[PDB]
Amino acid sequence: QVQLVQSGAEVKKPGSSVKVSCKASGGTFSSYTISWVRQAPGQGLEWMGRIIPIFGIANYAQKFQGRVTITADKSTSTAYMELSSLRSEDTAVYYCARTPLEMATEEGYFDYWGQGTLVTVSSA
Amino acid sequence: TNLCPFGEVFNATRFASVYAWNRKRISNCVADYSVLYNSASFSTFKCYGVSPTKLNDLCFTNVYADSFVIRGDEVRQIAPGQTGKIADYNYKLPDDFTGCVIAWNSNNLDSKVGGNYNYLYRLFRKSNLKPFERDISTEIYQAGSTPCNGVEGFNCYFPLQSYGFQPTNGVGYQPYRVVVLSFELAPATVCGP
Amino acid sequence: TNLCPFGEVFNATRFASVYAWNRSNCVADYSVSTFKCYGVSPTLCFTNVYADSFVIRGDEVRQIAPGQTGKIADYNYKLPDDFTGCVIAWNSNNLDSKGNYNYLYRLFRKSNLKPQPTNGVGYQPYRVVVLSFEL
Amino acid sequence: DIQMTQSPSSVSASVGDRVTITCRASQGISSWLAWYQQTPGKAPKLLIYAASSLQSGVPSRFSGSGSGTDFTLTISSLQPEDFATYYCQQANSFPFTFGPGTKVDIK
Repeated sequence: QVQLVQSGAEVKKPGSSVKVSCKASGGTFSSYTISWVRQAPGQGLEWMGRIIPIFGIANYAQKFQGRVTITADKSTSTAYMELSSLRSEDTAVYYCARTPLEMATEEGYFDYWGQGTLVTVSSA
Repeated sequence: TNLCPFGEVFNATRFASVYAWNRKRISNCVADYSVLYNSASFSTFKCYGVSPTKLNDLCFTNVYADSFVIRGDEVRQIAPGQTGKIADYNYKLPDDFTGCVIAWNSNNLDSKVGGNYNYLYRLFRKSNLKPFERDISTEIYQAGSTPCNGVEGFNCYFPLQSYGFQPTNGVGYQPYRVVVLSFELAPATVCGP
Repeated sequence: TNLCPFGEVFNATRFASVYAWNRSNCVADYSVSTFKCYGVSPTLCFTNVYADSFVIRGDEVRQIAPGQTGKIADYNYKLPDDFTGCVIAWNSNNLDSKGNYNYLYRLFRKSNLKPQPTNGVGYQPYRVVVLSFEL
Repeated sequence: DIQMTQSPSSVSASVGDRVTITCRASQGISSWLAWYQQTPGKAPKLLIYAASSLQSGVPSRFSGSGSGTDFTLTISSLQPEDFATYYCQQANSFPFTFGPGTKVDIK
């Protein structure tokens, strides 16, 4: 019964950066690859970049490469995503999802998801 | 007849990463291993196949000083037969080893503040290295069933990854500069008496 | 060579208590109400079978689902997440009409586990067997 | 860079009907696939992975198949709970792409 819990709904001004987290409550650190997926309101899901905490290798999407960096703090099992220079229309609800890992090969098909830090620049 | 340049190895300004361990050849000189044993700076000193106290009593054909850098948890697997990550994808010591293994703390030497990413090691390889093999080639690992053969991506892993040493890192996960001395029992030219 | 007691688990003296359900290497099939099965398609290697049998009325049986959680499920039998098994609920009113029974209707038992006008419409007894496949 | 596209989003099925959603990959992704389900105000839950292996923990109604580029999702009976948007992704290229989204909803 692995469940993933993120931080709150961060509200930061454009051009700043955020450090949203994703606690992988349950499951060993050598069997999941945290993948972050964003969802703009009224728009389908969009994928930025996964990390493999056991290996440390983390390749991103060419649209978000350099723009977005990801760190997996295996000491406390909370993968971290850093949205450097949050500007333009990056306001979305960023999810975190763990793709199961077998032996040493990533498998994809994000199954267990977080609740989503509704990172929105609005008074609400 | 002249003194061997063990200072060109142990007192070197830096060591190559483990996946490309430096192989310094020592010969045509007289070796004095006592200053190695009597040195108080060595964290570990374990010789396989020869007693450390009789080193400057035998005579060796040639000396090979495999110098590299690993983490504290990785020094234990620099030994014959033992397997792991370093002993399977970076440097596998032969089962019948007749040399010495030397490692000492290097926290203040090759571990800069904020993370020194200059040292690399092979996470993945097709199979275990044969003993005394240097796989300096950096080819993308095809972990999955898709032959990408190009830019790394899904199941296409870059084999070289950085230790990322920090001064605040734990003792068991700190850089220990290993200098594996290798001797062979034939004309011999790296001994004294 | 051997067949597991699918003709005995679904046909015996009675059904045991909910807390202690009654009791490998056989052949399993499907053409031996509520045909719906979870996890895997009804139409296949398996390691172990867990046939949990009990009786629940036709109203509280709607709570037997990972997505639908209620007291009757959170206190007696909650289906685990990532379920790889099926469930069959068949009518038992006709042969078990006669208030005396041995079912557990507790709505405060410990806590949430972490593994015919006369006849009532929602009180009709339905016998439910849930099969959990290990592999 | 594999731009996926499903069937037209406007799908109307009252209850217990057959709603089929098919998405085709721009490039070749073999049989890799991961169909999802976007319930309103909640994270997508994996339904089918590898386009043939049904995920554990969801009904057998959510079934799909196919090969090459043309991939399908079929629902045997639309239970009232399954009033959600369905997404498919690939597992061949690394820049994972999610489809625009086919939502089965009331009018």
